[PDB]
Order: sequence, then C-alpha cells, then structure tokens
Amino acid sequence: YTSTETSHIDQESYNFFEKYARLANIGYCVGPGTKIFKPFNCGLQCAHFPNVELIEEFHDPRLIFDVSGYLAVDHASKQIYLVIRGTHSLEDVITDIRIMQAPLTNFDLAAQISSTATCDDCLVHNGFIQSYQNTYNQIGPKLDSVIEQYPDYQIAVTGHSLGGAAALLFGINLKVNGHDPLVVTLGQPIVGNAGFANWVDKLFFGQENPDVSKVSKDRKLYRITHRGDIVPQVPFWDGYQHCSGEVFIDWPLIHPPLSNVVMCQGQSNKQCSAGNTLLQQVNVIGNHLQYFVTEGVCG
Repeated sequence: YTSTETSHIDQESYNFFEKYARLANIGYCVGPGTKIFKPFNCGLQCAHFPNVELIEEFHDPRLIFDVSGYLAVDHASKQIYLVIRGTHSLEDVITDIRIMQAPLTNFDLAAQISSTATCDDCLVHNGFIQSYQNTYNQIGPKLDSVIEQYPDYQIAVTGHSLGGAAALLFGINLKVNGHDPLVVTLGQPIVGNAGFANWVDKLFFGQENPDVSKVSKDRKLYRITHRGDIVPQVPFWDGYQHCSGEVFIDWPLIHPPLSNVVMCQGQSNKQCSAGNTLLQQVNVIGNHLQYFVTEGVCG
C-alpha cells in the first residue's frame, strides 16, 4: 500500500519505457493543423518506428474530457498500438482537474464493463469515464476488427496526461474482455478510489500490495511518473488512490540517466511521485512534459 522501497532498471527496461513515451508523444500529431501521414509520417519522431503502419487516427474536441489519438500496427515487433491523448491543451485539462470537483462514479457504468467484471466499490473519476467512453466510441469497433486481422499481435495501450488515464481504463476493458494488453501510462492522474486501485492490483498483479519491483516478461502494467510532476498526485481529494506499480524518473530533465529511473513499490511512495515537494512543484507544465522525451509536441 505505502512503502519507500525502490529498484534500479536494465538498459533494455529503459528503452522499453522510452519506446512507449515516444509512441505516446506521437499522439500529439493527431490534433488540428497537423496529422500522421500513411504509413507513419509525422516528422522524424515517427522515424524511430520504421516498421509501423497507421490504421486510423481520431479526434473529438466537443468536451474537456474528450480524446484524440491513433491506432497502428508494428510489423517488426508484432504489436497493435493504441495511443490515447486528451484533445484539449494540457493547461486547460490540468487546471480543470487540479481546481475542480472530481466526483467518483462506479466503473461498470462505462461501455463493455459489467457488474461481474468490477467490484461494487470500484469507483472512478466521472470525467475520466467520459474520456474512456470517448475512446471507445471513436476506436472500439476498429480495434476489435484489427484484433481479428492480427490475432497473434500483442495489444499495447499508451498515453500521456489525460490520455494516460484513458489508456488505463481502456487497458482494463481489454484485460477484462479476454485480451492481454500492455498498459504503459505517462504522467497519468489518479483514476479511482481504494476499491478501484486494489481491484486493478489484483487484475494486473494477481494480489493486493503486489511486488512491482522488477520489469517482468509477464508484467502488463506500468505507471510512469516524473520528479516535480503534480498531475500523478491530482486529484488531491482523499477518496482518490493510485494502483501499483509506479516507474519514477528521479531526474529534472528529459533523457534521464539509467541510474535515475527507478521501480517504486506500493500505491504511494515518499521516495517517488508521492514525495513531490513545493520547489520541485514550481514548473507545473514544464515537469509534466519531461518523460524521457519532451511530451506534448510532434513535428
């Protein structure tokens, strides 16, 4: 639940987190005035992904919690990528969440999730539920058909900021529906309550208070947090609780040293995201962008 134990990582584990940071950052070409061109052209950021075919990019701007992103296939790594991101600017989204009522509602309210799947006390931020709903409404069917077209391809869901919260929720939806997804989130805010947090921990790790110390070959959930980023501590409300397991960038900038990317134990950790202080909490946006690569920008 709350520990202070941290663990160092491999260069392979580092490259794995940076890969998903890059893929999550690519989601920012999907907005207006920019686009990802087929097969996968978005400036030389997409160049790190030479074996990727873009299926469909999507965007909905009518609600603050509305989502944009892309669906793509990786022919080399044999994977289906679902990258989610909040349509609206990081500032308008961060401030709304940061300085507002964060009302919780039961998760089985959302599409493709029923009472048998979730616990009764599995409560989630109502806004993030709309973020998840918007994702499905825009890409659920297309993804289901792509899953049929590539049945041996592993599904990987990623997102930064609000997109991270939507990636976690979409990730649980696939996990619960007989699929086996990889969920990598970057700077994701707190999604639900203790009931949701402990349910996700059982879903992805098999038990409560799990051992989330090692990058396993079989591990499917990763929550990437950074020094000074206030977003993974938002909402500040007591009802909100993170699931395990945190991956912490204990470095002020992008491209951190291998030694400064740590594996955090527990749902809250004083040595990691939970220990963020006032002075490390000055560059609200600045700190939210630094996840291996500077997030929120695409060629």
